Amino acid sequence: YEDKINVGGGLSGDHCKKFGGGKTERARKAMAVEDIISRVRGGSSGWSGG
Amino acid sequence: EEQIEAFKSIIQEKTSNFNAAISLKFTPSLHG
Ligand SMILES: *[C@@H]1O[C@H](CO)[C@@H](O)[C@H](O)[C@H]1NC(C)=O
Repeated sequence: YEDKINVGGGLSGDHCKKFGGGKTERARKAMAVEDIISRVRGGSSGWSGG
Repeated sequence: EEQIEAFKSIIQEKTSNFNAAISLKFTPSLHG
């Protein structure tokens, strides 16, 4: 403002923020157990055993 | 079998600006 005495003044501020976050987690587990046992009382020592 | 994976990502930013515009002029010889 000025009146004919002058007084001067001026201000201008600017602020800005930019935040970011990201997370990723992946798990994969597999377990398999297979057992096959055959008891044969056929009567063959070697050939029956095979 | 076992398998696991993990990912993470983070970004941060912060701006700032501060103007200042002030002028003085006076004239009622005298001048300012
Ligand atoms: C100055 O003022 C302008 C307009 O109001 C604004 O966009 C800017 O962020 C300010 N600061 C600067 C240019 O540093």
